[PDB]
Amino acid sequence: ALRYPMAVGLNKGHKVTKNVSKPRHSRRRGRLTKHTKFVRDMIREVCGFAPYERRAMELLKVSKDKRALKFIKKRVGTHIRAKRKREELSNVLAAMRKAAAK
Amino acid sequence: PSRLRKTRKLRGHVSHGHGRIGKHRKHPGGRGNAGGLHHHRINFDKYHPGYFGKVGMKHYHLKRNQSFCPTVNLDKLWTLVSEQTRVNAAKNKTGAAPIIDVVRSGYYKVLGKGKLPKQPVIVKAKFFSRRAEEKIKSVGGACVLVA
Amino acid sequence: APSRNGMVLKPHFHKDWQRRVATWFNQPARKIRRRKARQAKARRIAPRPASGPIRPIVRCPTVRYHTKVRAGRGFSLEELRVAGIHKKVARTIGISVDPRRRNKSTESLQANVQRLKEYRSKLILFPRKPSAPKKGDSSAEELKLATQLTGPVMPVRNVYKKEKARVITEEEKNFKAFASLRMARANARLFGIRAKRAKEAAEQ
RNA sequence: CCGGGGACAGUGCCAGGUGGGGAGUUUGACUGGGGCGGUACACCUGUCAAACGGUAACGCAGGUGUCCUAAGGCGAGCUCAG
RNA sequence: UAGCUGGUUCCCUCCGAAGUUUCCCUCAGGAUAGCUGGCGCUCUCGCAGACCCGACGCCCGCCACGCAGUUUUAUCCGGUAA
RNA sequence: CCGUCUUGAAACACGGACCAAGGAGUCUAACACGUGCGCGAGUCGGGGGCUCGCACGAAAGCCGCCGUGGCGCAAUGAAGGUGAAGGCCGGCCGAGGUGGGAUCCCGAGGCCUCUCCAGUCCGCCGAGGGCGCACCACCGGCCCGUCUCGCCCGCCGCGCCGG
RNA sequence: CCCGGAGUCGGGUUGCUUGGGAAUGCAGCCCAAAGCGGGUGGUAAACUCCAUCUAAGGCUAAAUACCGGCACGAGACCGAUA
RNA sequence: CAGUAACGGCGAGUGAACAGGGAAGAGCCCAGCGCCGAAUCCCCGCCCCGGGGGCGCGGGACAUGUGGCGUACGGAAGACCC
Ligand SMILES: [Mg+2]
Ligand SMILES: [Mg+2]
Ligand SMILES: [Mg+2]
Ligand SMILES: [Mg+2]
Ligand SMILES: [Mg+2]
Ligand SMILES: [Mg+2]
Ligand SMILES: [Mg+2]
Ligand SMILES: [Mg+2]
Ligand SMILES: [Mg+2]
Ligand SMILES: [Mg+2]
Ligand SMILES: [Mg+2]
Ligand SMILES: [Mg+2]
Ligand SMILES: [Mg+2]
Ligand SMILES: [Mg+2]
Ligand SMILES: [Mg+2]
Ligand SMILES: [Mg+2]
Ligand SMILES: [Mg+2]
Ligand SMILES: [Mg+2]
Ligand SMILES: [Mg+2]
Ligand SMILES: [Mg+2]
Ligand SMILES: [Mg+2]
Ligand SMILES: [Mg+2]
Ligand SMILES: [Mg+2]
Ligand SMILES: [Mg+2]
Ligand SMILES: [Mg+2]
Ligand SMILES: [Mg+2]
Ligand SMILES: [Mg+2]
Ligand SMILES: [Mg+2]
Ligand SMILES: [Mg+2]
Ligand SMILES: [Mg+2]
Repeated sequence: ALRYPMAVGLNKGHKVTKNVSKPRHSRRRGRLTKHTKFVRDMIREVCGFAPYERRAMELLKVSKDKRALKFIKKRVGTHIRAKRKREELSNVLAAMRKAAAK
Repeated sequence: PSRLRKTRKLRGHVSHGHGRIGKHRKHPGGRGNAGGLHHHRINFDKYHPGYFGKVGMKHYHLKRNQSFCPTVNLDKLWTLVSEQTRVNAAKNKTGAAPIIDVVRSGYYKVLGKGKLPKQPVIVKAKFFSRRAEEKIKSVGGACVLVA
Repeated sequence: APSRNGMVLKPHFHKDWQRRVATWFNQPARKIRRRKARQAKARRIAPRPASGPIRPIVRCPTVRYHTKVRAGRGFSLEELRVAGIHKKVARTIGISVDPRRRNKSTESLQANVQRLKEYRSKLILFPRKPSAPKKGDSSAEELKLATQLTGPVMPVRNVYKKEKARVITEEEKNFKAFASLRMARANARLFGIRAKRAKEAAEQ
């Protein structure tokens, strides 16, 4: 006939019927819980910020965010750890600007 | 057996088969493959051309399972089945062709060396040559792909 | 020195090898010692089947070996759930759970549920107190058949189903088999770059 | 404890310098002995060379590591030293 | 470790060398081709007609190929001796 | 006056007073070719397992496509990858042709018997002729890499697509 | 309703190590985390789908090794310079 | 698998893994998060068996966290069914 199941190409393989399952419970390691979110920001308001974070937030006040991305990347090491560190710190400045406008 | 070797015939002759002039020494000329560019150059160029240098692209972690493709030629294709399969297909009034799955016989590609006997056959393989799948259609058969 | 013609050999003997030589002269001694521990274990577990638990049907994992099928480490928890037996009673019955094996397909799920149910109807379960059978088996069943099974428990079949001859229809006769491989090998090769040229031409 | 220094010295890690104090190794070949001198160590012409070719020695006489948008390519017309 | 010294154990039979080419940090060594032996193989002549016996087809004439450190007959080649 | 190295040893070259005993091309691995054997498009259990109770026996036998695997049956390209049938007239045949070619086949003609006449049945020689093995040289053909020229074809995807 | 191991991961750099090749492992030193996160997906990088596992806590028999020890058995081994 | 991918004055040399087949086969435990009137452990003295058991207005450890339940294969608590 037409469209024999073929061993090369885009749609390849032996054409099997997949079952859906409840996933393995180890797949939710490191998903944020409500209670551990509450612990982790009680600590931040009682400990503050590290001096590289406190310096990187100053480069983000003056809209100098390429240099703040390069600075964070120099200190934590990886591009993807830096650009989620930056948007974390930007949510600190966006929250602190809003909380001080009132 | 040590009773059939040259050492038992060379047991009165001083040099023991290695000459008075030259001698039998330890390693006259280096050890192993020493000197293949310098003093054993003529031996490597006369007999092993290509021995020195790099050609082609490196490929780390070659996993030879994912390039497995054993081939069967087209003339050893009816040997994959019994003989009453081939014989009863020739006697058949209705045009029924038997099936030859080469994958259960351990082959993935069919190659087209040879000649087929003149009767239709359905061949199920994973791969075909161009002119292997037109020596099946000319005998009157069909090619079927299996993944 | 190379003499005239021959291979360029590279023998691996530059590394003080005759200090580390494993001879094999205790080979028939250890075929006897192993065999006397099979015979001793098989009479410790006296009707239990001499070879350990039942093992699943497992498809071999590469493109070289995926037509054959073997026995695995054990049954997955999803196979135990729908065969309806607990994961902690099953080793006490001789089933050998494997807790880290996924079930991606359905007919390999069903072939091991079918293996489990066919095993469970086949085994003979003695009671805890032989003076009082609770739920296990009838005492007539435990007498004339309580023998130990030798070899693997229901060993794994390579079943090749025989398809019969048929008539080649006209459209199956007219199937460009080489050409469909070369086009399918070309479409997957050019798939990403045609999609990029499609989305840039949406503007220009 | 009393004085005296004191965010320096110092220590740890990296970088640059110095470093026969110390380490390891090398310190061509041919050659009328070796060294010194030469290069007969890759090439080219004539001779040796014994009228096919081949033919040695630290044999003889010399050359070479370049030069050239023409000193390359065609065509035409010319004739040189004296 | 030694490309260097020294030694390397019974008998008969047959065959029997090389110190030269080319390359090498090569010149007391090796690779390389020559020279040697062994193992064969492919063919040829053929074996010769029991003792016998030159023969037995078509007046003549003829008796396989190939090969050579050789001459002959043709024919080219050379710049030594003189 | 022997061994020795050497162009060259009786040597004013070296070693050797004498006798007994010991005393030097081995074993493993990997290759190459040659030979013997078995099986043969396959071949091989080498690892494991099974078998009265282990004198010999730490042997021997057996397994089954336990053949997993090795090597062999397919090459070529760095790689994506691709991947070995013609000949004769749509039909027949199934690896082409020329030159040589052991052997085998045909064979006109001859070859005898007391004598011819006719015939018969086998033997021997045999000019020529045929089919030609292996191997050799040659010429074509096919597969893969790569060039140069060139025009067609295919479709679920009309493409910087496939052939 | 409840869900997880931090001077750790990771990054840089130096040194050893590895078949590990723009860095396989290990260590020093500096920097130093995150929580739909983190690790891995054998070519450095950005982007994005997908797969895979849950590091920085712990225990565990069997199959495996054995020129020493205790105690045995055997050998195509040696036979008193062995 | 394999003298293979790969390393290598890419020279000499070095050099694994996964799949497949066997031998053997076995799985588990905390911390944390939480609830249980610290429900826990050591020591001593007396009392019954040859450590058990039972006493002590007997000591001490321990809320800077012992025990039970419970660990990524999820778990718990409620109802409901069995
Ligand atoms: Mg010899
Ligand atoms: Mg000698
Ligand atoms: Mg010699
Ligand atoms: Mg010499
Ligand atoms: Mg087992
Ligand atoms: Mg010095
Ligand atoms: Mg010199
Ligand atoms: Mg001459
Ligand atoms: Mg002119
Ligand atoms: Mg020397
Ligand atoms: Mg000498
Ligand atoms: Mg001349
Ligand atoms: Mg003259
Ligand atoms: Mg002399
Ligand atoms: Mg002498
Ligand atoms: Mg003298
Ligand atoms: Mg001397
Ligand atoms: Mg003397
Ligand atoms: Mg003696
Ligand atoms: Mg052989
Ligand atoms: Mg190393
Ligand atoms: Mg990559
Ligand atoms: Mg442990
Ligand atoms: Mg003695
Ligand atoms: Mg004595
Ligand atoms: Mg002694
Ligand atoms: Mg004696
Ligand atoms: Mg191999
Ligand atoms: Mg090494
Ligand atoms: Mg707790």
